[PDB]
Amino acid sequence: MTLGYWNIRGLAHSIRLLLEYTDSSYEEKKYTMGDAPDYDRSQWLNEKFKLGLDFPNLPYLIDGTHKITQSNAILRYIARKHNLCGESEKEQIREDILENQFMDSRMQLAKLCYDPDFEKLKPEYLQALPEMLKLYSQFLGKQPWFLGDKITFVDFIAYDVLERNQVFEPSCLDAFPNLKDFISRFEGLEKISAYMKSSRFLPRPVFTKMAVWGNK
Amino acid sequence: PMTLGYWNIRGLAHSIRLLLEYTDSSYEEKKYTMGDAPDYDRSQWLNEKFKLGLDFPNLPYLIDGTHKITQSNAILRYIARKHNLCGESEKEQIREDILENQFMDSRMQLAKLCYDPDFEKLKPEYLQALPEMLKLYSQFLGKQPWFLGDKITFVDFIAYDVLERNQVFEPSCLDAFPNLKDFISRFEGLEKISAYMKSSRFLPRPVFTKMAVWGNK
Ligand SMILES: CC/C(=C/SC[C@H](NC(=O)CC[C@H](N)C(=O)O)C(=O)NCC(=O)O)C(=O)c1ccc(OCC(=O)NCCCCNC(=O)COc2ccc(C(=O)/C(=C/SC[C@H](NC(=O)CC[C@H](N)C(=O)O)C(=O)NCC(=O)O)CC)c(Cl)c2Cl)c(Cl)c1Cl
Repeated sequence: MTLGYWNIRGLAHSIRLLLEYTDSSYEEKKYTMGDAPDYDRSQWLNEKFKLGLDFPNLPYLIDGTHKITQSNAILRYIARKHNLCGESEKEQIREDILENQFMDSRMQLAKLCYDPDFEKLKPEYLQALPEMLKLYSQFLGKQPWFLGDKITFVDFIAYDVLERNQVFEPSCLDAFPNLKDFISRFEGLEKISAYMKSSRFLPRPVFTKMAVWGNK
Repeated sequence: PMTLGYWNIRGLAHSIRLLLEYTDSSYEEKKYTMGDAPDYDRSQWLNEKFKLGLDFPNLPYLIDGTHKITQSNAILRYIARKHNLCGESEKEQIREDILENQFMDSRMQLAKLCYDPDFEKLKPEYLQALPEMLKLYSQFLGKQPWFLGDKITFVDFIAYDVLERNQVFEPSCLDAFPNLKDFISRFEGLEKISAYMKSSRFLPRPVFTKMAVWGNK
């Protein structure tokens, strides 16, 4: 099993954490991006079209005969294999909603951090952020996990998005104990804890070299 | 009984509307009208956004009895699971997932272009990049009638919208790809689709919101 991605956190964080939790056997291919102004992508470009991928992209997962692209598709593949999915209709709906909701959240932060105008844009982001966090908080309520009593793939997505907001602005979650408690819970999982004490753990840089925030 | 909420445009509800039609679903639409520039008034929505019991209030939304769903893809999946319009084998599920997200990327690229003040300048570039993404969809589809194989599924609804709106942007974009052109025809030719397309309820334009540079009307 091989995981391909840039040498940064980005869209692979959740996948890495999931492979770890699932005691999956895998190897990473980690491409290096260059700096400004050329942002050299040589190693990736020389192999992008040589992997058998239907829609070449980063991240990618090669598992035996299956070749997958699209972060969410990759997460879902792993998830289905390890019974880490919503089961009831209601759980599936929630799963679907959150998967997409969290992608919107991811992207709002990414759009900010890659905008030349970052500093003029930040306070807006930060003023808006509590509103979204609040919805997440209220959704989660007193459940340990997003779907209920059981951990599922979306919690991996949730962790990444929420935690990185905490890294962006360390106080952002202060108004939401259940979200702080969620992060702790995630981090406290045996496997997660042990990963986190390994050299493979890759929490930063959050974004690519092209970012204005998180490029380092 | 079921209620579909969205702005009074094509946008992200096109695929949903077409799926509800195909499935002979009983539904009503709640159509919100955005105001024109420069204010782009959102009050019609905003006045009820937080009164619908939605966990994460947004457009589009689907109210189905006691299920309250937001997120376009979630809505599609919900409908699809009800009507056997999903991938079944593991391999089918993988492909469904990939395409769902791939077409979202495609959708977003076109929207980014279409809402950029630099549209004019940026268009040729989009047009130059387009056959490469379109080729990948053509390759993927191959000789299959539908994206997952011999059975129509939700992703074909997404595919239709994305591909067809590219054809609206640039009518010749699909020329090099017989299979894609045939896919379009086939989708359009589905009984319930064909009929809907002839109705006064069909809403193919405007493509985007009032704030768009292109497709605003
Ligand atoms: C780490 C940084 C990262 C780079 S990773 C490296 C890169 N890979 C890569 O990009 C892979 C991405 C892929 N998708 C994946 O794997 O996941 C790489 O190097 N690759 C190698 C090569 O060689 O290529 C990074 O920066 C990054 C980059 C890209 C992306 O994602 C790309 C993308 O396009 N993703 C799809 C969109 C996902 C997220 N969606 C959104 O954020 C919001 O979506 C939309 C918003 C508006 C909009 C419209 O204009 C329509 C308006 S509708 C009315 C509106 N409702 C909504 O907005 C609802 C949206 C919701 N999601 C839904 O679907 O329902 C409204 O009025 N609402 C009401 C209200 O009150 O709010 C127009 C009609 C549209 Cl169309 C959309 Cl889609 C990512 Cl993620 C990252 Cl991180």
